[PDB]
Amino acid sequence: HGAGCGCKISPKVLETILHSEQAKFVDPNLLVGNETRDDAAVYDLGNGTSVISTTDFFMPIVDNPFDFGRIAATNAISDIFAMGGKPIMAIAILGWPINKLSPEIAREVTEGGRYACRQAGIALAGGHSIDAPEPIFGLAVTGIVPTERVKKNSTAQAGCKLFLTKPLGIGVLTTAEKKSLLKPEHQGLATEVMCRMNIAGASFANIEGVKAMTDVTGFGLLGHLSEMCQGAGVQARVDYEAIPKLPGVEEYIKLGAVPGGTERNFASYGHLMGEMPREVRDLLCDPQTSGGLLLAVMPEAENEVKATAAEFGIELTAIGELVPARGGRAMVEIR
Amino acid sequence: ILHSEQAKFVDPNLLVGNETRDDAAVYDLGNGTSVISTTDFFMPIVDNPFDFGRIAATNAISDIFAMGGKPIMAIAILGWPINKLSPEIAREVTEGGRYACRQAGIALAGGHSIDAPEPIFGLAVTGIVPTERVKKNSTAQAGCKLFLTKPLGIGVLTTAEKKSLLKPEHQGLATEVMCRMNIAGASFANIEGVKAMTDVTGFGLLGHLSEMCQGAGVQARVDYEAIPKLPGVEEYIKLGAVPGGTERNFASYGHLMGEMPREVRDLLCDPQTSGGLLLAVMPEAENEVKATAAEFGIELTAIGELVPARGGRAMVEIR
Ligand SMILES: [Mg+2]
Ligand SMILES: [Mg+2]
Repeated sequence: HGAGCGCKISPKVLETILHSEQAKFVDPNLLVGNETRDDAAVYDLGNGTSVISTTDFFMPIVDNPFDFGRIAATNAISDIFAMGGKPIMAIAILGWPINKLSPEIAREVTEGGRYACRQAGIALAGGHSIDAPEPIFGLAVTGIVPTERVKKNSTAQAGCKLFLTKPLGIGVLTTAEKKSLLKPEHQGLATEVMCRMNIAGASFANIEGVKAMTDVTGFGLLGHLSEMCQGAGVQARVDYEAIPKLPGVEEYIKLGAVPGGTERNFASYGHLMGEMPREVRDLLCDPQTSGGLLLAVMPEAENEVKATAAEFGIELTAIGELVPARGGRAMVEIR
Repeated sequence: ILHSEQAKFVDPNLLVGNETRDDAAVYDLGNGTSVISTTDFFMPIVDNPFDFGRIAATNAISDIFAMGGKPIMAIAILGWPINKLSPEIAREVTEGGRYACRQAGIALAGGHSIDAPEPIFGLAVTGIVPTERVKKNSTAQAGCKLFLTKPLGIGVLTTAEKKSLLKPEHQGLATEVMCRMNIAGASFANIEGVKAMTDVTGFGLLGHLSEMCQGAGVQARVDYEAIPKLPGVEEYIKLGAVPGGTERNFASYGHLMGEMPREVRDLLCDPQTSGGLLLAVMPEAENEVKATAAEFGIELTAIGELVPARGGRAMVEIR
């Protein structure tokens, strides 16, 4: 009943570079997981177990309060799964304009959060809330991961196949909802895609063959895959059609619903990409709120993994491969 | 105000603190170690950006100490009117936060930020405690003596400075008091006889005390004289200097308290942003608690006691 209060959901609002640069520097340690550019902190307990701490929150992406809460919680929890961790708890983060919106609605948002948490196997353990001019919801999530998984960090490798657990286009569908979103299966499909919890990541990390694992969110596929190629000093080749896509995204893109986030993404990652046709570019730069997992996996597993994806029923999309860096070739090139 | 969690239904363990209200969530790994998570965030409570950062952070970490935990991580919560206030102001607040974090022996590790019409800053903080050493706010028992680790009167000083009623001798005291870290909590956790512990923040001493009593099914008797107060907080309360949050507090729990005069009421219900630890301690451990507190430069005398419930919830040996 109101993604109407946000307002302006892109892209100077969520994690504005400017602000994002405030991680700073340091090395007193036990803290192995975020001192620099990272989106999560990780602390080694020394017994072979590390605690993960991660936070994310935003303004309403959808009009339905329950769904908004589910999605935001799902997105916040994804960060633990994408490092191959297990969430053990979560606490709510809520700003709400009480002089404007009733506490009933706010409760709906929170119940959404609680639902998404239950899907992750945890409880929403309370939280903190304040009066704010614009609604803000998210979580601070805590997790555990074996210390070996973080301390030995692949580093994907040349020869790796590239896999995607969710189709792309979330940004464009939500943008198409601004107006021109059509009634057909373009109703609620983006919500359903966002609310798929990345729970299988925790299992994917128990495999050696998979060299790199990240979640594709907000930097878009271009940004996340480019980041995966930056470490490992390797380039990427992607089949642009193998690429799982939401129903009717290209129609919405060529008809013009592209969030400003994609532009911000192109300004950041565009030089790493070949010169590309506008619609394709808008697809690759599309921020994915609560997107899926990008996997860099090699053959000795092409199936072991695959199995697993099947066990969680996600299975699964091959979009391309990783090649050793060669000259004159783009870091990520599209075919 | 909020109440927005719980709920209808539920999921369970090994969540130890939750969900009624304790200061922080705690989860039991079966290895003798529990993990604590808490978050807190605010709109600016002072002019100085750096000190605002310092204070919001101190307040957020306080809840780990109230559980008797040791802080390990902190992550920033920030929202900022990028078209209104400068990013350099933001870095100053953040720097306040990093400094406070360092005072708790931890790094401020990244965070999340958004554009928000009004400035908001706080932390999500993570801590650890041996499982059997957790100190909930609800586990007190009759016979306990009460202790308080910071003197009262923060709100009255903040509003006296806001109303230009602050005497020159008192400049910046409230800020220094606020920025004192509740680190002693992590040591009180080692005392078997410390039955319960919480922090006094903004709900007022009487509010948090009421939470202890409700939680434990007991009642309290407090001695107004014995309660540590900030210099000229009494005098500043007379012709206050009595912030609007105070009457919100007395509206909330006032029906649970005995008769007390205007000024007394106003001091005891006064919001303390980032205030002291409030402890319930069995007589056998009193000594240890006082000596442990002494290590951290805190001199302690009982402010009252916990008795079996009969009459009104908290009574003041008023004055
Ligand atoms: Mg992520
Ligand atoms: Mg507290």
